[PDB]
Amino acid sequence: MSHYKSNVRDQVFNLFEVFGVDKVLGADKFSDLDADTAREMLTEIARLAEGPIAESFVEGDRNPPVFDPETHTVTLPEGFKKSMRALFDGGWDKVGLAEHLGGIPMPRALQWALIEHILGANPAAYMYAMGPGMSEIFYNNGTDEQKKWATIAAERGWGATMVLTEPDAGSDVGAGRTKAVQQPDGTWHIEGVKRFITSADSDDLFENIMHLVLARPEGAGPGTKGLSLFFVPKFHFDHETGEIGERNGVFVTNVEHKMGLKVSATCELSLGQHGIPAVGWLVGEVHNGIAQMFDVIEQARMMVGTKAIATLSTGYLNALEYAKERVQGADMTQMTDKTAPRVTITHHPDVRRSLMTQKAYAEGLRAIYLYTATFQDAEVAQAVHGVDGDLAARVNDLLLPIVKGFGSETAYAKLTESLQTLGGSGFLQDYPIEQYIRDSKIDSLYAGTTAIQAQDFFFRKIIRDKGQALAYVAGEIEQFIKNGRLKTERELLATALADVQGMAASLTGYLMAAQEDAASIYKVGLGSVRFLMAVGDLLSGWLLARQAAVAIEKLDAGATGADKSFYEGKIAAASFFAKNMLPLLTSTRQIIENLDNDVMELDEAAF
Amino acid sequence: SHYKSNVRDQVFNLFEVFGVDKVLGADKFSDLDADTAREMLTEIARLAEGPIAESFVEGDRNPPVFDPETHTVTLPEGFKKSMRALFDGGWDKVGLAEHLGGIPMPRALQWALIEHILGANPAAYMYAMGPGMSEIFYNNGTDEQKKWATIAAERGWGATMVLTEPDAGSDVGAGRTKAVQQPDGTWHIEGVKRFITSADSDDLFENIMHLVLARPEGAGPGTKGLSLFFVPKFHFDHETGEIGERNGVFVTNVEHKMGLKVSATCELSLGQHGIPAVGWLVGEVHNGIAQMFDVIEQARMMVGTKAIATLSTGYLNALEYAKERVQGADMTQMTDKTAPRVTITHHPDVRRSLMTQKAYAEGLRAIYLYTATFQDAEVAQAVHGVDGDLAARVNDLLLPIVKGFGSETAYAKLTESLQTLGGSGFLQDYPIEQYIRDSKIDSLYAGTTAIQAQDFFFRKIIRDKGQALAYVAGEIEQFIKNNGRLKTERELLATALADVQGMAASLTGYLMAAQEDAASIYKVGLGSVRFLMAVGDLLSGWLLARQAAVAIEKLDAGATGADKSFYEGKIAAASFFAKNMLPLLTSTRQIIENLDNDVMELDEAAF
Ligand SMILES: Cc1cc2nc3c(=O)[nH]c(=O)nc-3n(C[C@H](O)[C@H](O)[C@H](O)COP(=O)(O)OP(=O)(O)OC[C@H]3O[C@@H](n4cnc5c(N)ncnc54)[C@H](O)[C@@H]3O)c2cc1C
Ligand SMILES: Cc1cc2nc3c(=O)[nH]c(=O)nc-3n(C[C@H](O)[C@H](O)[C@H](O)COP(=O)(O)OP(=O)(O)OC[C@H]3O[C@@H](n4cnc5c(N)ncnc54)[C@H](O)[C@@H]3O)c2cc1C
Repeated sequence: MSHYKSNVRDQVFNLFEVFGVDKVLGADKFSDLDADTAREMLTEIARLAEGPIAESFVEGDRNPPVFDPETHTVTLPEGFKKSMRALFDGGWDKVGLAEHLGGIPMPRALQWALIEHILGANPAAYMYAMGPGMSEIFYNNGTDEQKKWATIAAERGWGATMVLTEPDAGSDVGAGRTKAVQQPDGTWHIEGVKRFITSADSDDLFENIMHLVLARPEGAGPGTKGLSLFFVPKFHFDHETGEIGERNGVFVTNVEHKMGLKVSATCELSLGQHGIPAVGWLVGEVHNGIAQMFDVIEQARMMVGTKAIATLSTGYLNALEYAKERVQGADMTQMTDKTAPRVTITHHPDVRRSLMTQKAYAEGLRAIYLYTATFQDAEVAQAVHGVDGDLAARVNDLLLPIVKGFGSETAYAKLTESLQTLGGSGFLQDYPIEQYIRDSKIDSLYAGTTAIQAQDFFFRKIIRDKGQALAYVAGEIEQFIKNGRLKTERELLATALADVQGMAASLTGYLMAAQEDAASIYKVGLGSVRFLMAVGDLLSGWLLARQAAVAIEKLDAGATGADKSFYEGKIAAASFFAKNMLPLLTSTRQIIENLDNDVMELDEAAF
Repeated sequence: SHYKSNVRDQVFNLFEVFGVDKVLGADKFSDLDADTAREMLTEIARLAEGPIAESFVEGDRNPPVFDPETHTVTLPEGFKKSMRALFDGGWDKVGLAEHLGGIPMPRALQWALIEHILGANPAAYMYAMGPGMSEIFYNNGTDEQKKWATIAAERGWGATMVLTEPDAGSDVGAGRTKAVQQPDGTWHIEGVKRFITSADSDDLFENIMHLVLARPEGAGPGTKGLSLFFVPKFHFDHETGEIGERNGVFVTNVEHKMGLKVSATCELSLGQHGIPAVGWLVGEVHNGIAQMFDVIEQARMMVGTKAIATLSTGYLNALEYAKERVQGADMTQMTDKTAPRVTITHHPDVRRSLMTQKAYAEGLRAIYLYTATFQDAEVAQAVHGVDGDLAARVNDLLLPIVKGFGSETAYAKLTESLQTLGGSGFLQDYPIEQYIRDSKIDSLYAGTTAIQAQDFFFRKIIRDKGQALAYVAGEIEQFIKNNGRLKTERELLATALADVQGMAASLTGYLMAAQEDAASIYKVGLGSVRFLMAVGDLLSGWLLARQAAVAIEKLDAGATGADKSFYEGKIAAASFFAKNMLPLLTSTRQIIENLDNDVMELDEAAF
């Protein structure tokens, strides 16, 4: 069929057999959504993704968007706009939207499992469809008058953008210089140039676009604390009826030529530089921009991580389907017999190693993002984990840089195995894996680079958190370890947990010693990404082992057929991951315990 | 001007580390002195940075176009202009035998010259491999064929190596292309080959020599049944070289690839269009796979050198960017939002990234130059004291490291180069995303990584009775045993050497056990690629530490200015690599000692 190979079976296994999200379906906020309906929804969007959404995956890359300087707009290929219409006509741009905005209430864990299919089939389509979800964030942060506009925006299906980055302010958001000047009538004129804005124009997909723009009010202080957030629509509109009016002064000036994700128009966006003002409205009529915008950034980070996992998963399943059919070579037990029967390449040890590496990381990463999503609803976290609202929020905050940072790095790296499995044919555009790789490279960059994820994770989600979220997670791992068929896995998991605990202690030592020896802090920066990755590997190993424990129970109860094969695969993946990935964490701990500042003291001219 | 060269590091290796200048001016190199060698390096580096690199982008953005009715390819004009610059300077005859018009030189100098073309526009070197392939044909040919080879080299004919078929890629012995003997002693070749690099090349050359593997009718199966045939694109006058009637060998497709787009990669039909593909049996003997491996060995050396050349220019591009990009405050002032902004080389993670890129690019450069010092009997005797037989076995041992470890390592570390640019790294405006796409092929053609690692263990270690490996290990041991300023590095290397020796013993143990239980051989297959990569890391760490020892001597003697910075960087790279890369080999050794056949016994349905 299409390039996109979905895995609803593994999602449902996670949601129901492992995490128990069906326990909240039919109760309270989710009163009107039962387990059967959730399963039917996953299967339906999976078919939508495999069908009309994936249909234009190739076309969007080979026939990419075009910037028109005559009109300061972008044109999109027709096949991709047809996919977008299939998304909208199904109501899938309102997934997890609040009920009062027209949404269907559902757990976030189910919401992200549905979105995974769009991100695997054509991820730019989800990104253009994030409008209603950003209208809800504007709603939540807006005044009572502004809530009227956000309602109109969600119901009319307007596109939306998040507008932070500038040529000199990317990782350092607080260096932004885009200015806001208050007008007599209480509106603001926004002046500046922003860069790398996703969906900054989107052809004729929508009747309006809501730009959510960070800018510095005249006279405000420096840094992120001086930034405010503004509602800047593409077109002015009647604040009561929604009728579209005159063009507002916010114009795309260029579309970037990118390695991949080409059908997502990434634009330079000029505010008030083309002869008419860019009118903006202060969100919430309060000056609190970076806090307001981080509601958007957290959702973007969850999306990027789920996108990376979705893409590895279809890369893996493409590579597996190819390997089952490709005949090449004799069995290794007959390698000296030049007349031995030829075999399919799943018989070769390096190919099985490659495939099990792909499988274990794809399924480990799916479990991580779904686990993370179970802390995103207070009700779900209470029902399935027994944790209250405050702890759930901190655990979610701890896990987000894992989903994003560890997810984005891992998926791109393991797609290398997916392509390798095809041999020379993996280098061809005829197969989708090389586009997967190119489309995935961006995941380690936007919504914050990997280094910024790792820094947030250690400084903010652990040190500032006083270790409460991390201690909670480590305690759940310890409980699994303490508890026969998984004795070896639990022993390897205990070594990996202690390794992560040693890393956290060394890094905390380097940070605390910085009070008296300032340069000590550099060793924290030197170790931070390796630490983030180690925690991801530990979490992957633990959740796979938990899945294997469930699979053992289902096999013992008499699973047969396709169920039995699925469950046997979980036991094999958990055991492979514990024996081949986890032990490397011991060497990484010892490396982190011996970090020094030599590389920091070296003259720049010696590189 | 994407290409950034590093002649200084090449000369450091050639003259200060390995002493290749000891043979310059003596014996085979009596008319090439060290001053001339250095001038050639500067000359081709300048040509590479200018006219060759000039069409690097053009070749990818405006790629070759196939006419299926003429069976020819059109190359973009800028790329052919770059090719003519290469020809006009004699750079398709680097290292060519003197009697064919070449300049005699050590292979180590020859590959250092070629590195620049491969960094600037690697497909240009690949199109220019004709005269080197003519020399192989000369070496394997009859007296009469030697006359044709001389013509082809003098006239600069292009050439191809023609092995692969849809069903015979890694399993070369499965090829079905046929050879039908004619009464006059020529052969008619009949079949369809695929993925053939340069099988047409527009009007670059007046002829192409296709070197084609085919199975004489009635010959046995496997590679042993194959013969090698000289199959010219055009018939020609065997006395004068005058081009004659078109021979029956026609391109019937050109692949759409992830990268290396300007290298036409062709389906090649022999005897399918009503015109015989006349072939001449090479050397008039039936010995095809052994003759073709002369070609395959040069191709594997080229691919490895290509990967390293590309990582080197990716690193230097990233370093130059990081030197100029201002972003964020120093980590010692991260809480102070009025602190001065700093260039990103001040950040710990960026220094970690850049030193990771530096150490791997420079360790890899040392590996291929080290390898090349064993490719001439006279160099191996003069610089290492080893006789010709051992030199050949050591070169044989190191080739899969150059190819397999070079290709895997360069692609993976270019991820760090791209990351250093931030979001800009995802733009086609900078060359790193094309470096990545162009590099992905390196783990696939001239034999996949898995085939490299299987060759490395079974043929270059086991069949060699360990003699080459024992020689290399003994040199590493001698370095470790010999200032105490590299004490920590030598301890770390001693651990890494014992780790690699332990890996080799475990895998050898599994092979011995397969005498009793055939399936034990699968453990060799499971561990073979990780073993090959471990030996690569070990060699990188040792050779960098050797470079550091030389650099310490040069600093002690009183180096100043740019020299001093260069040498300081060598010490820092060797120390960083020993402390951050080498220790992981301990965990990999433990992982290899515990491999099992669970993943081989798993039902294929469970994946
Ligand atoms: C850009 C490009 C240019 C090329 N140029 C040329 C050229 O000029 N001349 C030429 O002759 N060929 C050329 N090739 C062919 C190239 O060498 C083959 O692609 C390569 O040898 C792999 O063969 P295959 O593609 O059929 O993959 P396969 O052999 O089908 O391999 C598929 C997968 O199975 C694995 N596998 C296969 N057999 C084994 C085994 N016994 N044990 C373990 N794992 C195994 C592989 O490692 C890989 O992961 C080119 C290919 C490309 C992509
Ligand atoms: C495809 C794409 C879409 C995008 N879409 C949007 C969008 O819709 N909205 C939006 O606002 N932005 C968007 N961006 C911008 C994106 O978030 C930035 O590219 C990203 O935050 C990195 O900033 P930069 O590109 O300026 O890199 P830089 O900040 O210049 O980073 C360069 C390098 O320095 C490192 N570095 C920087 N600061 C530090 C530090 N303090 N400590 C350690 N290392 C550091 C980085 O990790 C990186 O390796 C998009 C970018 C891309 C590529």
